[PDB]
Amino acid sequence: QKLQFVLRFGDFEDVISLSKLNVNGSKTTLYSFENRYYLYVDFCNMTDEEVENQLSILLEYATESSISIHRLEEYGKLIISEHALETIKKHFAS
Amino acid sequence: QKLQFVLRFGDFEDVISLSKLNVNGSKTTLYSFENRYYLYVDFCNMTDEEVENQLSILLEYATESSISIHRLEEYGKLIISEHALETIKKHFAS
Amino acid sequence: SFTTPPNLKELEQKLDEVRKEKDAAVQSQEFEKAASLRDTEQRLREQVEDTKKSWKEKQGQENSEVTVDDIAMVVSSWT
Amino acid sequence: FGRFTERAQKVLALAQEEALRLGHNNIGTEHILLGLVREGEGIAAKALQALGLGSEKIQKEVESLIGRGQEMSQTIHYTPRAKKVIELSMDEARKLGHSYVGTEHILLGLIREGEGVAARVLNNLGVSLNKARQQVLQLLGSNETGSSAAGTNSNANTPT
Repeated sequence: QKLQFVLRFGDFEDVISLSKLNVNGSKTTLYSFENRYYLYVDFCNMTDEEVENQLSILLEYATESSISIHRLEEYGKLIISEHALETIKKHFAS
Repeated sequence: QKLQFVLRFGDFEDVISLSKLNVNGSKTTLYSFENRYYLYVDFCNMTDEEVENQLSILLEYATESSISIHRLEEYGKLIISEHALETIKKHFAS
Repeated sequence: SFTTPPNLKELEQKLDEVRKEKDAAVQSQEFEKAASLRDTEQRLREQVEDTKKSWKEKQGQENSEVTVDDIAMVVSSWT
Repeated sequence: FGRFTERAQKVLALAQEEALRLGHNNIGTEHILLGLVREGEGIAAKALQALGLGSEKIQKEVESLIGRGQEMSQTIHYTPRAKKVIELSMDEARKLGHSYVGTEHILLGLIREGEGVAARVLNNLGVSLNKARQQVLQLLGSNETGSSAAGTNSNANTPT
């Protein structure tokens, strides 16, 4: 199915709320665009149900964007890469 | 065919009229809705002819409503539970 | 009645300044210097919204007035 | 709207029960779905059960989408998907008459809100999502009111 999902969070603060209970074994990269923070989760070493599973949790604070990942990869604006959720907890929780 | 019917009465006085010779071994329930009284006869331990027979009689005092039974059960309004006709003879002949 | 929030119109103004600080801080990073800014932002934001319906107390206080004087003001108001 | 029927509001509150009971910070869409089938009967509840989705079928998938814990129920409001489902029932009842929203509209609304956790529960349990929205609809009869129907009178009155 899919092992990479593209999530939009309404503003950063939503991602923070989320980050603090999902960071995954999924390298993940977080952009800011339109002042809203997008989170691109890229599941590495997961199965499709396992991703739908996890992806539920993520989407307790987010929704699933229809925006193609290659649009991000070209014209995006990075804030934290690789372990974006992990980093957002650092750079936001307190 | 079915052994449960939803009949419409135009006024309470109609409900007595049905009650005053019908119970029918059929526990039966009387609703109030848009000032019309619906009467739901539910024949238990009768055959199709015995019910069609009876249903003739019923429709001397009532008419045969177009009410979908789970609509009644949900969005209706109770006056007397199963045994409604029995109850009505008290509650509308006195 | 509801000429502001409770006069807590200033709150929204604050929340603006936060978002900015937050946003711009996170765009540069200012990692933990964004941290506290997020927390201050969405904390504030929700607080604003809590007190924006605190002049729903001003609704239950005020929100029917269609009185002599009220009407009368209108009758003079239009002409 | 705050001018919904009980039935809607009930599937929704059943969502929160599953929020903490399954451990969810925010009451996910998976719980709104559970809410429909866990109220047993109701046109939604029944509907899922028609397709063969009893509480049994649903919850196995649901727990497999968010398991326990998260019993904290961290700022339990809905998930944004699930919040959409509430908005959805309101319109899913407007179109189908209903100014006061019932169970049915929420199941219909789930289908609409088809990337939701609920949606995936049903599309994982072999029941097509539209097969469910159908099912609610075909039990959402919405009989006559403001009028009556029980027979046919008149001949000459017809043309005039």
